[PDB]
Amino acid sequence: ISRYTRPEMGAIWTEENKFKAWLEVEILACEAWAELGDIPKEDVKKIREHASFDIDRIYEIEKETRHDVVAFTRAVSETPALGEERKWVHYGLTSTDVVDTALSYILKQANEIILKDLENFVSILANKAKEHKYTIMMGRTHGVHAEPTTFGLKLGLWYEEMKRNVERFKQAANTVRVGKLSGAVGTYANIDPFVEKYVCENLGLEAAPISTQTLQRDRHAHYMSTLALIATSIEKMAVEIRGLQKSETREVEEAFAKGQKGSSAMPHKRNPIGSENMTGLARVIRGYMMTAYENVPLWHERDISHSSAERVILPDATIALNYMLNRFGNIVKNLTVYPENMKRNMTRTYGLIYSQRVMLTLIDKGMVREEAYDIVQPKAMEAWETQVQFKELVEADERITSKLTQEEINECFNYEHHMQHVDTIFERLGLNEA
Amino acid sequence: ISRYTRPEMGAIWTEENKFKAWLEVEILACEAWAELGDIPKEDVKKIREHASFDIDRIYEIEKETRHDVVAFTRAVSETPALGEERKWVHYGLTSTDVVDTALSYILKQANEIILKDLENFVSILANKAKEHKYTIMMGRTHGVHAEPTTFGLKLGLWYEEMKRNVERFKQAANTVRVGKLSGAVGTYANIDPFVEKYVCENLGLEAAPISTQTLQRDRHAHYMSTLALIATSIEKMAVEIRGLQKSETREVEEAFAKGQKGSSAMPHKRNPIGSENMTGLARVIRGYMMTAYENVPLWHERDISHSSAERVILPDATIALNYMLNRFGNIVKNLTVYPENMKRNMTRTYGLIYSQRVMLTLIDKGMVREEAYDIVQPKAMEAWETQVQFKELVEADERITSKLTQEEINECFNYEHHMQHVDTIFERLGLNEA
Amino acid sequence: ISRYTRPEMGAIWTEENKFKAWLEVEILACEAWAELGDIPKEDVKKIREHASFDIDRIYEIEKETRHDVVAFTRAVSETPALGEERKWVHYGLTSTDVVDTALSYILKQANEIILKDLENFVSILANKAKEHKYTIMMGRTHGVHAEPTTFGLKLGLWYEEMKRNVERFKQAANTVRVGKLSGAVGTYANIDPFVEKYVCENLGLEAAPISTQTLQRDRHAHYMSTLALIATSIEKMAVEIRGLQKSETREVEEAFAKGQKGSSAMPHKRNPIGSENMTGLARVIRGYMMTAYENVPLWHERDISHSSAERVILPDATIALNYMLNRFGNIVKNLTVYPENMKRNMTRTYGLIYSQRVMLTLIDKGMVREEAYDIVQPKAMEAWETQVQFKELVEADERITSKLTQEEINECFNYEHHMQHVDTIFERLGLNEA
Amino acid sequence: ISRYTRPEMGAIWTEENKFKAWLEVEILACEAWAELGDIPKEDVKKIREHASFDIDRIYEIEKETRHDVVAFTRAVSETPALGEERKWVHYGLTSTDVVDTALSYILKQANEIILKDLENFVSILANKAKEHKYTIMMGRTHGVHAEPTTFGLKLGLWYEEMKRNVERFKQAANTVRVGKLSGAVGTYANIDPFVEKYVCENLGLEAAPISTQTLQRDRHAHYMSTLALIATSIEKMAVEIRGLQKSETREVEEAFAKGQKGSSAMPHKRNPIGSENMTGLARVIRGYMMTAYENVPLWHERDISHSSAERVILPDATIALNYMLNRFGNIVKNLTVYPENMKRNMTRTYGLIYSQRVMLTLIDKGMVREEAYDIVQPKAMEAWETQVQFKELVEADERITSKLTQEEINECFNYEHHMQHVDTIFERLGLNEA
Repeated sequence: ISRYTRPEMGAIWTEENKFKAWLEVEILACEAWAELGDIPKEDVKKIREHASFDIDRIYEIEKETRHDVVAFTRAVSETPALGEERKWVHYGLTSTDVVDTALSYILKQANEIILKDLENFVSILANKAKEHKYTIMMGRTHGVHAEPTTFGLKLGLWYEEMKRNVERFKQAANTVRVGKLSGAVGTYANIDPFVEKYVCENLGLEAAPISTQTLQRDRHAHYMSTLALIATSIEKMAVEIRGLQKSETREVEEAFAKGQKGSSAMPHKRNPIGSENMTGLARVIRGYMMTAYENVPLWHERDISHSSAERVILPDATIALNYMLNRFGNIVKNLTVYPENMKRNMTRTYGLIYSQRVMLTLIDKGMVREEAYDIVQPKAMEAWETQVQFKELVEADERITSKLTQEEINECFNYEHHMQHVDTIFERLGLNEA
Repeated sequence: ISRYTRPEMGAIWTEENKFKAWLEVEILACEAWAELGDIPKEDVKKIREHASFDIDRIYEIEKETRHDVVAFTRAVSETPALGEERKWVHYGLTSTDVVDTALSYILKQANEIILKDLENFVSILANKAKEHKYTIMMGRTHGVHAEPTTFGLKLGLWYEEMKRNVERFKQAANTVRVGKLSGAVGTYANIDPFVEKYVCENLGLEAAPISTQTLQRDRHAHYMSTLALIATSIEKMAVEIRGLQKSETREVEEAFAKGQKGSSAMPHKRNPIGSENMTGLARVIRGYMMTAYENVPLWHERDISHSSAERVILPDATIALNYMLNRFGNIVKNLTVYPENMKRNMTRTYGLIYSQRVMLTLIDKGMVREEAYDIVQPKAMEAWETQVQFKELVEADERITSKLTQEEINECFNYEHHMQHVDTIFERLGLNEA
Repeated sequence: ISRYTRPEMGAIWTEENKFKAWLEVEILACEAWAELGDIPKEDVKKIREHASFDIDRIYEIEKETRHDVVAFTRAVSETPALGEERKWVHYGLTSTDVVDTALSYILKQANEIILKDLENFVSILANKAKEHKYTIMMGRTHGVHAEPTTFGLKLGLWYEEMKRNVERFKQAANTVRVGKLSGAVGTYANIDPFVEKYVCENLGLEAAPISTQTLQRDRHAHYMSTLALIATSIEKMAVEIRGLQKSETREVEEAFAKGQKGSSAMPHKRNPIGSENMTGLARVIRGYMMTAYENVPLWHERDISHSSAERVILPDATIALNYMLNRFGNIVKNLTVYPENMKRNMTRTYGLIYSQRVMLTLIDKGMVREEAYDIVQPKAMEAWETQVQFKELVEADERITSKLTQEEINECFNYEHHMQHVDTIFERLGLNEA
Repeated sequence: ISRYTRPEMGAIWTEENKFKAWLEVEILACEAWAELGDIPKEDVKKIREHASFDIDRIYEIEKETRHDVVAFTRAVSETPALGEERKWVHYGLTSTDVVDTALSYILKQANEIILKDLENFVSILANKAKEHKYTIMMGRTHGVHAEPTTFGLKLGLWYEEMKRNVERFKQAANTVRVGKLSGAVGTYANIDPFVEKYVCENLGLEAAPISTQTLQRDRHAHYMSTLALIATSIEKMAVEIRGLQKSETREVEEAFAKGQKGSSAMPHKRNPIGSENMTGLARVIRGYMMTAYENVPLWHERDISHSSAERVILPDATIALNYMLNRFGNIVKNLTVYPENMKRNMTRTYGLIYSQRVMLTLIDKGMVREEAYDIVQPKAMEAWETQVQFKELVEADERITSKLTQEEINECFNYEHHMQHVDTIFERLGLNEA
């Protein structure tokens, strides 16, 4: 927080929203007991109607008690309009029956938002890919010219990566979509198992099949690792935008608005600042992942060490990821692409990108692979170091030119060959209407 | 590495096994082209029958080549039994068509073993849980006596955690059960799409729907995070054994063998050494997860930074987890339980563990929660301070004994009350009736 | 933030405080140029007198510019009371000349606070150690009874660890106590090297000997690793308090106030909640450390990826550490110690802690080590499993009792022997006035 | 591990070297007791002269003992040449008196080697910086052209970073240059304080002022964080080489050997493979740092969880860093620089890099900053859009050419201006005049 927090996600993590969730858990729990016949219907009707809290009082009481949940229930007890029935608030419950169930309910909400952000990002990627299906450009391996590809295929790669991440996310969201109301040490000793079933059902959560004082933190570790993975996928794509905007390359550029200023001292600057910002946040979220894993080995039926960490990392990770998904989705959507610079750059390594095809054709004419490679390599290295065209050199090279005709040589130097399966890949990905 | 490495897993990571995997990918790729009609059946028959490699020669050639895949294919071409058909080896393939596809193949073998280990460990936890289903002991929260539970429910919690981990593992194993043979930058420009399909199917791998020169490393990051999560679950259980074996409590002890010595200087020692060992290895694996995440943001259609890192972390994590699952499963299996110590320990906090039951019964009789709590708390704190039994203090307060019969007071102090849902939990878990 | 933020540290990280630091950098820079004679003294006098900013305007301008520093300088330009001299604000500067120098100045302030917190914690430790110099208790290795030590020596260990950390901290504080004003790419091309010397001197910073657009992030990585180390030392000590407060053990207890409530459902509870909270925060700060290291490989003369991460981790780490040092120092200071429970616990393993001394005395009487160990071990293991006193068993054991007299046996069972060097250790540490 | 392991460092981590270190600690401890008068000189003379061990026998004994130090001392006692004086081996010592003291001894050997490597690498960077002190090239911020710098200043920045790392390393090496021989729980109860002093001094170690059964792991965490910081500095430099070798820019290339092959399929490739390799190993080492931090919170007077972890990370980190320092130093030494490409590239952004110089000169002539900036920005953006030279656009604006003479305009577009303080920086760094 706070320039990295959008309003939708910030709102779910307020104290107000937390205490509201606690109150709802408590009231549902009394309603469950009343269904069982263990406490009177009339008592709980009153609790549902009149039970409330004043946050400032919660905090005042907490100054004495040094205990959140006790402060909360004692504050609820002082609601103008509750009478004796206040008796039943927290009946049979332990602290984390409320805290963990409420926390899972809040995460359920966060995860609905994140799922929607992720689906929207996938659509943006799909739309960009279709736009640049045949936008030809150099493929680069080790940062060096390899062979041609298209910007659409690059975006199609990202699209498919994010679909993998949507699936992973659903599984992670599910592992934390659970509540527990099993009492002090998870035994149900003081609280009928039906109470948990009812409360969880009414919050859209599953009931933990077995619990201690708390939910088990393997769930939250799985969850954070998935958040960190999504962020790290986004960093991968941001790193790519940054590389393509480099001045020698300029195949792409982040949208630059009227009135924008790129730097304080250099009026000419247009920078990939959005993508750089995403890179930073991905690092923070990976740190949260390490924290989450360290929260797993809790002692016995619990220690509370995870809570102080989760107070930080759960709001911060979800807030940051929501911000990243929305901001970077807009960066991609509004991204300027320069097909002319892409084609020009394919020119800049003297046609050396055709070296494999010359080699493979030599093999077709019955040369052994290492013999073909070793004829072609010195020619390629000569072009590098004397900066003369590679086709010239193979044409002026008589042991190739004895095995390949001129029209065979020319076919080796045609980039169109490399576009032959773009449509078939897109068809697989679902990116056509063929 | 090597006191922590079992032969079953060590065998799948030898160099010889890698290069055997590489050879098979090459031969299958040739066989695919022959089915396409693009290379003579005659030629591939000879390749399948005779292609081989000498491993010392691979290393010799790499000294000059500074390139392992080239060293490999050149070594294959030196196979005396191969004639000119050697021309076809690696035809249309890029380095990593072999390396990544073979790596996934080796990982599939590793994962078959780890799934087996996970399933053996789940079974060990089930047997132990059933054995100790009614072994009464203190539940502890914040390390301090809370209310009774059973050792079986503690073991059942580990069982269900490992079931969650098995499902996580199946997802993770699947995300890396993929191959690619799409040529230099993933375009199929030099290699018919059918070759990939043929090769992957023959190795039991899915074909990446879209690739570059490499598989995308979000997969390997998901995978490593799941290995680390399993390790961290094992740490949690290991820390519990270490806690329960502490001298003041001694509710459990690791099996101590005839001829074993616990320390160099103190003949009386018996230590939770196995558990301590698991804790250290979990730390190591969590480090490997961070490494894997940092491997995701590769440049463009790939950089090779992930390779050096994967050579360390992929064998080391799989070897270490296989060792941990086996060693810790044995620790649990052979673990010594002291139910008499467990019962003794429930006695040591003066019956204070029944404080909740007295408070709740007081609410049943009409007291508001804060009134009940604040009657009971001082008596509780008095017992801590004074070494007198909580029950006696409860029986001396007229405003309690006016509302509770002796029967009812006596019910509060019965631990059998706390075992009332052990069976209902076990039934959910599937742990009932054999 | 925010229940984990004390007012001293929160105040330095406000936007207001940041923009004030930016303004001071800018004014100092104009004052330097005027010393050089490059801009008129009268112009800069006016800038020193009248230059200011309105934060709401900074933010409004930033909406257009999408650029912090430009928004700031343009806002400064609109100060009622600056005239033409506004010309010279940011003259020769690049953005991060201001941002990095101002950030280092803010960190200097944070680090003055942290140093004082650390010194205060060291004093608290020293005072507690002197208090319990001869407070005898069991030493435990692998969680199991080893030999006696004293609680003073335990605290003396912590004291010495924190002195190591004060030294590490000074070095870390120093590595980040540097500014740069070297212009767009660190060349001084547009800004005389004297400007940097003057500004840094006037902010209590060193001038970076060589810089790019930014300070190098190895410094901030070193810095965060030290913050994380201090937090992790505190976790080590918190883990110890938690272990010693366990109900079977109760050698120590966190202070519990009149009116405090230990749990919501269990009135008897007194928990080590402070120590548990410290454990959680140490995990968060270690995550920040991983983030900081990932900030090091910046591209060329900089990318801005570090900034979005540092906006989070630098305030959060320093705020959290300041909170930890103050809170945990008060936990130790106010900690209840139970010397009677410590002495009682030394009793609970049947005198087995004397096994080494029986062994060593056997060796003195001319037994080979393995012969002495192997006579003593079964006796020790018999006492464990039949729960009878170890001294009885050695006394009733005729191959010891033939080599050692009764008064030699009795000397082996004297704990006073183990206190003989407490004073000599304390003398070394500086914890005496001998 | 093993293509990444040099003999110099591999040799210090063999088992034989460990056990030799263990033997020497034992013999020195006996020699100390003899100087005290507590064991006969006669006896220790024989121990020093004859004590040995068979390594296969250590492992045999450990199979039964499940304890390596006991297996070691029992193996020493089987030395045929030793008589009853074998009685004294390990007298008063605890397991870790040997293991930790010997570990620090081995680490001291490792660190002598790493300091040597660090110093060799600093020298390589100095030579390269001096060679290229005036090799003009673009400075790049956010990956985009900013202003000119020199390759020598870039190398000088690495030089000074490594000097910071050398000082960090000396501090870290020192924090682990410590031994302990204080008995079971650090009390000297069984072992005269003089033994420790004697042993440490003879091994070139400091004696821990206070210890437990082990040295405190804050030391090893400091140490590992410094190893990771060096690795991460190397990554940063490696990423720069990889950036500059990209095909569009080609300002640098790793040395490419006769007979080397860059790829299996593309004979034209020359890749920054060394640099890519360093990047991967830095990731691994950062993982080991996290592990080391998790080893700090050991229980009470120790648990052994750190041991299994240290067996992996201490050899692996030191071996990997020694490999990285040597390999990357060679990469830099042998690196190919293309100053003609560097000059060519400065041309590719239409002279826009001189935008700041025109703006500042306009301020010199009386324009307010926002006025100067906003005159210059549109011309800059016009040049980007239109492929016309910035200088020509500047010369067509009357409100510029009315204030600047042709001389002055021509000065703005001179890169020599930007080399004016290269020497002043080099002098600070100590890089001048040989």
